Order: sequence, then structure tokens, then C-alpha cells
Amino acid sequence: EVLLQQSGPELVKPGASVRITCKASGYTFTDFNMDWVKQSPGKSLEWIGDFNPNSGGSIYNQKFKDKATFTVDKSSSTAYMELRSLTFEDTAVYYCARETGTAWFAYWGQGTLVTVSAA
Amino acid sequence: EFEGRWRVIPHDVLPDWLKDNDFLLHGHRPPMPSFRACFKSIFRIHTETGNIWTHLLGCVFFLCLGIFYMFRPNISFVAPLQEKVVFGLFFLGAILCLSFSWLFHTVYCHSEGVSRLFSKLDYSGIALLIMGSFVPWLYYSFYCNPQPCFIYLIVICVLGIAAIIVSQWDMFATPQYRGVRAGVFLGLGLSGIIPTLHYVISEGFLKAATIGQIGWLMLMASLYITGAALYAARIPERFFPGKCDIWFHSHQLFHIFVVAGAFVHFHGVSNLQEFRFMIGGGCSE
Amino acid sequence: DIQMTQSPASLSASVGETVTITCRASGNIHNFLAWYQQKQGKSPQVLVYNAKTLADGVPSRFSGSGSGTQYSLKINSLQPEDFGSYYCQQFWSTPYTFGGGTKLEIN
Ligand SMILES: CCCCCCCC/C=C/CCCCCCCC(=O)OC[C@@H](O)CO
Ligand SMILES: CCCCCCCC/C=C/CCCCCCCC(=O)OC[C@@H](O)CO
Ligand SMILES: CCCCCCCC/C=C/CCCCCCCC(=O)OC[C@@H](O)CO
Ligand SMILES: CCCCCCCC/C=C/CCCCCCCC(=O)OC[C@@H](O)CO
Ligand SMILES: CCCCCCCC/C=C\CCCCCCCC(=O)OC[C@@H](O)CO
Ligand SMILES: CCCCCCCC/C=C\CCCCCCCC(=O)OC[C@@H](O)CO
Ligand SMILES: CCCCCCCC/C=C\CCCCCCCC(=O)OC[C@@H](O)CO
Ligand SMILES: CCCCCCCC/C=C\CCCCCCCC(=O)OC[C@@H](O)CO
Ligand SMILES: CCCCCCCC/C=C\CCCCCCCC(=O)O
Ligand SMILES: [Zn+2]
Repeated sequence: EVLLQQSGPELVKPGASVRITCKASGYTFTDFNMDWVKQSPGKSLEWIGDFNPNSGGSIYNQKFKDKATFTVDKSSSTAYMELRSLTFEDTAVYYCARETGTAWFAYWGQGTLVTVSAA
Repeated sequence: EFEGRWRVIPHDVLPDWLKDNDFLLHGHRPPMPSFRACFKSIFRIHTETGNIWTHLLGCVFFLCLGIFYMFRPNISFVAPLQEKVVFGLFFLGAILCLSFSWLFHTVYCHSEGVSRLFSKLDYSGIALLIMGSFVPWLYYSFYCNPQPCFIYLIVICVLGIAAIIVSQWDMFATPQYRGVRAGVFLGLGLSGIIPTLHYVISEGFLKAATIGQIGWLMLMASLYITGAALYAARIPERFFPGKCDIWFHSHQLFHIFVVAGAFVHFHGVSNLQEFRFMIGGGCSE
Repeated sequence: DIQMTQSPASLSASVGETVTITCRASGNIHNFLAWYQQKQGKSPQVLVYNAKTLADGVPSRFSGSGSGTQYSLKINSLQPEDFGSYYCQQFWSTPYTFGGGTKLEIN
């Protein structure tokens, strides 16, 4: 079976940075593109971007170009998403979703909750 | 460009209707229900690139060749109008076969429904080329014997239509029936053995050899058999799985045998036509 | 960017009934559309892709249709487990977009 395992919930301070981990198993990592989706509480899904593990190239949504950076560790079949200069707007459940030739998503990670709090 | 962006996919993640050859492991197009995406893929590297281009370049070759044939001076014909018609029927079969084939291969990844429809056109195209090829060759072989020319035109038409009817069957498209498909179309071409033996009995060995028929027919029999054999047995991808995904798999080689086979056929029937011009319409023989 | 307009925003229906969720794309998306179901707290799961292809393991109750800019998701004979949020997604043009969502409640 194909499984996407993300890191646990993160509680951060404003202006900080986080790196979300996506551990993929059950298929050849380089073969399919990895996407990142954001979901704000009570809101709909937003597309952050797509990453190509084979080429190493990435396509970012204009909204998240300054916010997100996609990295990869080919050896351990892991995708990473770093979020910089965090604000209260960035409090969301972040997902990793895998493509199958075209960008429709059969496989999704369980989601990583990012809470921005100065408390 | 950023519209209809897609990546090649391994065989294991393909839907059922897209699994025709499990020896082609990687480099497949994923299902895309856009004709725009499908036609753009002609300029992309995948399992169907070779299959598409062989019968696309082949389609224009027979179109250009068929056009030039119509504009040849009738000074060189013994009945330019009815002559140009027999060749025309061969060209009609050859163009439709190659047109239906490259179109099928382009829109193969679209959807199950579109794939089913274009596969039936693809199979029907094969039968049209076999029926069409019989029309010129016969007219010249049985020029002085109209009764057997007439029956053999009826026999190949009954068989060819039957083959077209068989091609409408769903089970025919399945990979289990790869050999059934090979045998049906092989039997359609090899049915020519009966008219050939009848010809040899009536005319004799010297006649058949001097006219050049024995030679050209043996080449036809060879291209038909080898092409069918490669297709049915999946050679050479059967020996090297995952090494012939893009270039030189069985289907690609088979598509090449069709282009060469139709051209060799044309060469032979063009020669019979020239032989008829020398001896003329009259037959005191 | 292509905008995805999903309607209705929310609805409540009884078990055994039929529901229809519509989606409208701001431009032609050439059948590159997917439908997802999301359970409270859980991750979304694909129901339908390529506008009408039913994903593996998904009940036949779910059916996707439409072309061009108008797409639809139909759920015949509603079951108690059908409650949750539904989303459409286009993957024709980048950046990829999701509809606003439809909240389905069962009675
Ligand atoms: C059968 C034609 C024989 C001669 C060859 C001509 C081929 C010329 C190439 C054409 C490529 C056109 C591709 C574009 C076709 C668009 C149709 C489509 O999939 O529509 C989906 C939505 O738009 C529905 O609203
Ligand atoms: C020089 C000759 C060129 C030959 C051109 C060959 C084109 C002939 C093929 C035409 C196909 C027309 C339809 C092409 C578009 C697909 C229609 C569809 O959605 O099919 C669904 C099924 O349910 C249909 O029953
Ligand atoms: C005396 C009659 C015999 C001589 C005349 C025949 C000449 C040759 C004809 C060639 C044209 C090919 C027609 C082929 C017609 C095939 C019809 C068919 O299979 O339809 C089923 C589908 O519509 C649904 O699955
Ligand atoms: C004058 C009347 C004579 C009638 C009896 C003999 C007619 C010929 C009989 C053939 C039956 C099969 C025996 C020979 C079996 C092979 C048939 C064939 O495909 O021909 C081979 C050629 O490709 C070789 O170049
Ligand atoms: C002078 C004689 C006529 C020569 C021109 C022949 C042109 C080609 C003729 C017939 C092609 C064979 C029919 C094959 C047509 C496509 C298959 C079909 O009928 O599909 C039904 C679908 O809805 C199910 O998926
Ligand atoms: C008189 C016609 C026969 C001679 C011409 C032969 C070449 C054309 C052969 C086959 C064409 C396809 C027939 C197969 C019938 C289905 C056509 C189709 O898919 O229509 C599109 C609609 O589904 C959506 O609008
Ligand atoms: C389940 C049944 C199908 C299994 C696969 C059979 C593969 C046969 C097809 C092509 C390779 C052999 C072709 C070359 C060797 C066969 C000899 C021949 O000339 O036969 C042709 C016709 O008389 C046959 O009707
Ligand atoms: C492309 C359309 C034509 C399809 C042809 C299908 C019919 C079978 C073809 C070939 C069978 C083998 C040739 C048949 C050979 C017949 C005997 C003959 O004249 O040969 C003896 C000479 O060596 C005397 O010098
Ligand atoms: C006049 C053409 C000369 C033929 C030589 C070309 C190679 C052999 C051709 C046809 C033999 C039939 C066997 C293959 C049919 C299956 C193809 C398919 O189902 O797509
Ligand atoms: Zn082919």
C-alpha cells in the first residue's frame, strides 16, 4: 500500500519557521509528483504548489511563492515544505498529496496542524 | 506551457482499458479526457510516440503517392479511368488504415469510451487495406478470365466484412485474444493462396515467375507472416522487459512492416499495370 | 487563474435520497476535474477523477458528470456515512483550484 506520513502538530511563535515532513512509501519515489495543500480552520482547501522528485523542479502558486520552499531527500523518499515568517493567517492543517500522472490526488498524508501563537 | 501538464506513469498504476502489453513497464501516458492534451502528446516522448509517427508519416506518403498516381498521363494506361479506379480502391484502403491507426494511437489514453471506438476503427482499417490490395492485383491477374476475377472479389469482400464484424466484438480487443486477432487478419491476407494457386494452375510456373508474381508474392507472404509473428509474440520486449518501452517494441516494428508491406504490394501491382500496357488490351492467348 | 464555484454551499438530506452538487469553472478545464470527500478532522479522499472516473473502492452510488465548465457530483440513495464536506478540484491549468466546498448533513 501507498502511505504518506507527515510529522506531528507544531506550535510556533510569530515570525518563526517550520519544516513539514512527508514520508512516502509503497512506490518508486521519483515516479510521481508531490503536492502541498493548505486548509485554514473551517475553510476550503488551497493549493500551495507541486514538486517533481525526479527533476528536482517545483511550481509554486503566486500566493505562496514568498511563504513556501519545497525540498526533497531522495534516499529516504521524503518531501519537505518549509514555511517562513509565520503570522496568525498561517494557522492551518497542511497536507501532502501525491499525483498519478495528472494532478488528481489518490493519496494524502494525515495532515500537520500548524498553530501560530504568541501565548 | 502550464495547461494539461502530465507525467509518464508505470504500467502498474494504469487503468484496465490501458493495459495492452505488460512487457512495457514505464513511459505510459496517464488517462487524460482532453483531445487537446492527446494531440499535443504527439510531440512528447512516451510508449505511443513511434506507433503514432510511423502511421502519420505513412498516411501522408500514401496520400501524396495516391495523388501523383491520379495525375499520371493516361498515355501510359490501357484504360486509364477504370485502371485509376482499381488503384484508387487500394489507396482508399491504405489511407483509411493508416489514418484510423495514428488517430487511435493518439486518442488511446483519452477515456474507455473513446478508446473502444477508435480501436474498432483501427481493426476495421486493417481489413480495408487487405480488401483494397486484392482489387488491383486481381484485375490484372484475371484480366482474360473475368468469371474467377468476379468470384474472388466476392469471397474477399465476404471475409473482409466478416472480419470487420468480428472487430466490433468486445472480447476481440482484450490481450487474451492477441493471437486470435493475429490469426484472423493473417487468414484474411493468406486467403489469397486460393486465387494464387488457381492462377498458377491456369497460367503455369514460367508465366508466374517471368511476370514476376512468384517473387513479389513470396516477399508479401514473408512481411505478412513476420509482422504477425512479432505482433503476436511481443518480440523483442518479451526478451528485454523495461528496455524497449519507447523504441523498437513489437507494435512499432509491426506498424513499420505495414508501411513497407503496402509499398511492396503497390510496387508489384504497378509492375503488372506496366506489363499490361506492353501486351495491350487484346488477348489472342 | 481558474475560479471554481461550487453550489450549494451546504445541504441536509435524509437517508435513501439523491443529492446533486454542482461545480462551475471560470474557464474550460477540459474534463480535468476531481471530486473529494472529507470527514471531520480526517484527510480528503478521492471519489471521482477525470470528471466521470470512479476511484477504486468508491461505491457506485457516487457518479460524476459534465463537460467544459459545468460539472456535477451525484449521490444516489444516501447512507449515514455520507456526511461530511465535498470539494471539486481542477487540474487543467496552474495554479490548481478547489471549490468552496459543500457541507452535507444526514437526517
Ligand atoms: C479526424 C480528423 C482527421 C484529420 C486530422 C486533423 C487533426 C487536427 C488536430 C486537432 C487537434 C484539436 C484538439 C482540440 C480538441 C478539443 C476537444 C475537447 O477535448 O474538448 C473538451 C472540451 O473543450 C469540451 O468543451
Ligand atoms: C483521410 C481520412 C481521415 C479519416 C478520419 C477518421 C475519423 C472518423 C472517426 C470519427 C469519430 C467521431 C467521434 C469522435 C469523438 C468521441 C465521441 C465520444 O464521446 O464517444 C463516446 C461514445 O459513447 C460514442 O458512441
Ligand atoms: C453481393 C454483396 C457483396 C459485395 C459488396 C461488398 C463490397 C465491400 C464493402 C465494403 C465496405 C465495408 C462495410 C462494412 C460494414 C460493417 C457493418 C458493421 O459491422 O456494423 C456493426 C456496427 O455498426 C456496430 O458494432
Ligand atoms: C494441375 C492440378 C494439380 C492439383 C494438385 C496440386 C496443386 C497444389 C496443391 C497444394 C496443396 C498443398 C501442398 C503444398 C503445401 C504448401 C502450400 C503453400 O503455401 O504453397 C507453398 C509455396 O509458398 C512454396 O513456394
Ligand atoms: C466503396 C465502399 C466503401 C468504402 C469506404 C469505407 C470506409 C470505412 C467503413 C467502415 C468502417 C467500419 C465501421 C466501424 C465504425 C466504428 C465502430 C462502431 O461502429 O462503433 C460503435 C460504437 O458506438 C461502440 O463503441
Ligand atoms: C456514410 C458514412 C460512412 C463512410 C465514412 C467512413 C469513415 C467514418 C467512420 C466512422 C465514424 C464514427 C462512427 C461511430 C459512431 C459514433 C460517433 C460519435 O462518437 O459521435 C460523437 C458523439 O458521440 C458526440 O457528439
Ligand atoms: C489462443 C490462441 C492464440 C495463441 C497465439 C498464436 C499465435 C499465432 C499468430 C502468429 C504467429 C504465427 C505466424 C507464422 C507461422 C504460422 C504459419 C502460417 O503461415 O500460418 C498462417 C495462417 O495460416 C494461420 O491462420
Ligand atoms: C499483398 C497481397 C497479396 C497477398 C498474398 C497472399 C497469398 C499467398 C502468397 C504467397 C504464397 C507463395 C507463392 C506461391 C508459389 C506458387 C508456385 C510458383 O509459381 O512457384 C514456383 C516457382 O519457383 C517456379 O519458378
Ligand atoms: C498489404 C500489407 C502487407 C502486410 C505486411 C505487414 C505485416 C503483417 C500485417 C498483417 C497481418 C495480420 C496480423 C496482425 C493483426 C493484429 C493487429 C492489431 O490487432 O492491431
Ligand atoms: Zn497499431
